[PDB]
Amino acid sequence: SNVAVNTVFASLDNFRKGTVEIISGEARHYAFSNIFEVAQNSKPYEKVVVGLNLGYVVETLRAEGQSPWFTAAHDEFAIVMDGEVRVEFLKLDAPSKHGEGTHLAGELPVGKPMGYVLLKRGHQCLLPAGSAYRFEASRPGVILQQTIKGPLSVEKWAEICLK
Amino acid sequence: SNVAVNTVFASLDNFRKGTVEIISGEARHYAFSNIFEVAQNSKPYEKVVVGLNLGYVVETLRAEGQSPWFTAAHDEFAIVMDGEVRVEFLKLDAPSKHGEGTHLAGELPVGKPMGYVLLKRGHQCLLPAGSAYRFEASRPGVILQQTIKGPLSVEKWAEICLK
Amino acid sequence: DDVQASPPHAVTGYRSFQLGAFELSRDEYFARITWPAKGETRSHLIPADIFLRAMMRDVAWGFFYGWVNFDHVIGTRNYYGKVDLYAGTFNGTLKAAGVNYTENFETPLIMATFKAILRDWTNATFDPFAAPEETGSAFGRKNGENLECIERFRIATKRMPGLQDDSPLRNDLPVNRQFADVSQDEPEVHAAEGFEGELHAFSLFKYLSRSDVTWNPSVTSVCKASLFCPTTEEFILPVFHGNDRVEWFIQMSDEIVWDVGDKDDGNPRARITMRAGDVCAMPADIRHQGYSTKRSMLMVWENATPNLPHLYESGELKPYPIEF
Amino acid sequence: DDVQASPPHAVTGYRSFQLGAFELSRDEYFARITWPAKGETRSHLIPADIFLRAMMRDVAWGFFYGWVNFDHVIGTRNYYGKVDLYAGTFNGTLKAAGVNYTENFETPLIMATFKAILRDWTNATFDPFAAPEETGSAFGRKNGENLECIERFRIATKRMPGLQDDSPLRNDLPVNRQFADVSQDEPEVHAAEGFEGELHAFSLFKYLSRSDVTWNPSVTSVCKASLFCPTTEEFILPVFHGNDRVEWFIQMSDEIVWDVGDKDDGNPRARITMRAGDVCAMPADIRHQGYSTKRSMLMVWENATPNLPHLYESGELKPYPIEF
Ligand SMILES: N#Cc1ccc(O)cc1
Ligand SMILES: N#Cc1ccc(O)cc1
Repeated sequence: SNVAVNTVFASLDNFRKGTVEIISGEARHYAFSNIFEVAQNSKPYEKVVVGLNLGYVVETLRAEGQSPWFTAAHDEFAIVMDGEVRVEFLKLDAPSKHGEGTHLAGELPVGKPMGYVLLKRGHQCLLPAGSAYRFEASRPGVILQQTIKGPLSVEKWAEICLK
Repeated sequence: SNVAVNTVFASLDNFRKGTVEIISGEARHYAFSNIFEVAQNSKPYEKVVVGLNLGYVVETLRAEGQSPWFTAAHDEFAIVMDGEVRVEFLKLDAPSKHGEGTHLAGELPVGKPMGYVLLKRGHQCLLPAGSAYRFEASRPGVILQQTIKGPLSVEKWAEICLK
Repeated sequence: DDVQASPPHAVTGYRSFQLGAFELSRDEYFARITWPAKGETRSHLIPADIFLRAMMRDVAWGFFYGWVNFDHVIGTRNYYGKVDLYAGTFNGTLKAAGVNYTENFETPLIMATFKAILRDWTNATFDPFAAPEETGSAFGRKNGENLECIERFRIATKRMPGLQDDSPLRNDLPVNRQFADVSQDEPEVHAAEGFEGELHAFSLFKYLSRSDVTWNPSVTSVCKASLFCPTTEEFILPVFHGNDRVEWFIQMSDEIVWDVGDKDDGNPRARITMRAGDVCAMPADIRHQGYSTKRSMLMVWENATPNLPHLYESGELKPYPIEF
Repeated sequence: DDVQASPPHAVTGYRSFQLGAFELSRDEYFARITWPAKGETRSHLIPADIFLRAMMRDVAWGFFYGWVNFDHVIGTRNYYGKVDLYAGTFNGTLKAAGVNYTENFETPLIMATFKAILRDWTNATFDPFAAPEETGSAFGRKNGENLECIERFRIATKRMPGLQDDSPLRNDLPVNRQFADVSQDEPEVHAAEGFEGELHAFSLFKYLSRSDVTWNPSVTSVCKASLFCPTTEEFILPVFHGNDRVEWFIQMSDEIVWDVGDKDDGNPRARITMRAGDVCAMPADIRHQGYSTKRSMLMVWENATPNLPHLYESGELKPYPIEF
């Protein structure tokens, strides 16, 4: 009778955190959070570390309004998990050549405009090394960023993970 | 390529015993044997016990020639696993009323002939309580008999089972 | 009895069921069983095909003897009037972990619930009694019923099949594809005038060759409490049986391999390969499961004497039948 | 390396294989593995579909990391140049009884043998990379090949799919039936003049919706050693995995259930249900297996740093990633 297919995606307005059922040991060990709960309880564009592996990070961003210009010396990536983000790209005249992690590019980065991308849920874009990039969000959304722990990365495990 | 169907049955001339691989324990407790190997190494119509359960038994008989007349106070059953066996029945005038297990009915049993049955491989017949019966085999055959432990029942477990 | 069922699920199309503190549900792929242990709800997924085949046996055998294990977690234990349903209780590790649970039921209530589950969970496409090559998928959403397959019925054997007023023969059934080469010749019965229908004989091999289910011991001769219960085996015995008494297998065709484990642990003990004509005792203190690549003919020999289990439980009888 | 294979078997149509002291053969229902232990040849059966899905993963993953278990007896441990094949070695009960066996192999030899086994034992009717609802049977006699399913050629991702010199998008593939409701819209890229093709963005959900295999982490973005390796999961993870580094799972759609236990004990540690948006670290000292009733989008986040085993063995990295 029911032949509908429903691929369940979550959002800031509607999410249901999973569960860690302990038989033996500690829920702590699983660093268990949910990117929607996380974005729901964070400031716009606060880069909240939700995954950390040997200095590599997965950050959750609450996309609301307009972010600061960001830049890094290596490639980064962004996945829009909810909402709709516009991403502006500048090709810096003087790119960061060394170092790791996303850095503040400044109020008025110096470089040619490359254009922009319009990301809806489920969409991914490259954040090319040596570019500055800026996030635009009319409505609250969620951005997953793949990058490296840096000056802007916020850790608050005890706040976000099961215990 | 191959679509043939070959249901493997064994016989006196052709049989392959299986195997007991031990991880922990003793092969002994399984009383593991093969009826065709038992019939191959046994006197004609020697009622060899290959299964015992608190007084109930399963006997293997090597069918060769004519058996003595047998009888019992309760039902019995025979299955022919190899060869051809003809079973003669005799409705005794004075059936055994008490006791268990197949007993000898004598040389000249007293009663009305009931007819005979011809059992090939895979055939089973009732050996009705209070009758006498005997087996005739031109070719060497094998009979499984379901009955109760009695005076004719032979035990030789150390000889027939894996140690 | 009065089964506790939900309405059909809006998406899966299946009903869920409550049996004491046990909840039993299914989705497109898995049956799910939850229970209470260590202060929380515990859960366990079993692929719907595996689950249904095992449930089918437990219901056809009226809970059988002793332990019937669906898998290494879920099982039942027959008390011959009462039945335990458990999760983890006969798994050494889960029990050590204290996440196991056992509940006791009156047979009619659990039997009614299991029959409802079977009927609700079996689609028209799936025969829980057959081999995997003989039927379709148990997966997907609710889709019809298969009453003809889960509600088989044949007369109980009183003395022997083919007799007057007894269990029938199977001349009305097709020969199974994997026994297509088995002789269909009956035995010759030459009765002496005045004695017609006093002699009885049939082809057991013909009989089994037409068996329309797998792994289902069925009585073909009754000698007091001694019962001959042959059956045709294909693939894997849908449960791990844990004995409450001694039984014996006589392999009549082809081969079957048995994993033998501890009854209470589930721990491996031996691997027995039975070829044509082999005879094996399965002790009261083990459990086991068989594998049969080709549909094979197996004689299962039972002792149906009542109260046997107490004798084994108490230690009055050794777990193995014969010392030599 | 040179594979040891027999002539097709007269009845089944399949070849048996030799790998050091192991013998691998299959029949109509089971893969069968033999090995020496305490003077006797030991055996073990695994249903052919279960076996093929497992070996298919082991081959596609290049033996992965840590312990890839086909089942509770048979498995491999990748030693990154050498691979152990073992039977019962990591099974408390078999190990304590000393019936286990392990043998080490140069990766290319065992890999060649394994590819040859898939080729021979996979009939035209069975795709080891798909969920059961999506494919036919692995059962029966040899019957054609399915090279297209077992030899999936993949361009490696250098940076991101869709880039010119990189792994392709999937616009030439049909949407999987369990993702039929997923948007197929691509993001809009607006290049400023003189910057055509300098900006890159694709739809990951669309890309996943068109995945033709299950339980197969595949790289979709590279940030140095950090790899995003999303995959679409249906039914059951074809192996249970014993970890040797911390893993990170971000559940993107639907839900998956993970049984989590002791790498050596098998003792239950946790049962984790991951819903859309969940983030979980799987520690380096557990083993686990997943269950996904509906095809779901899972992001596996890998770390391709070469000296990881050293870091974990040294104590530089704890079994679990974060103290808090
Ligand atoms: N014990 C036992 C058993 C149950 C069913 C069957 O087909 C074979 C053996
Ligand atoms: N461990 C592990 C694993 C492997 C494949 C996959 O799709 C998910 C998890």
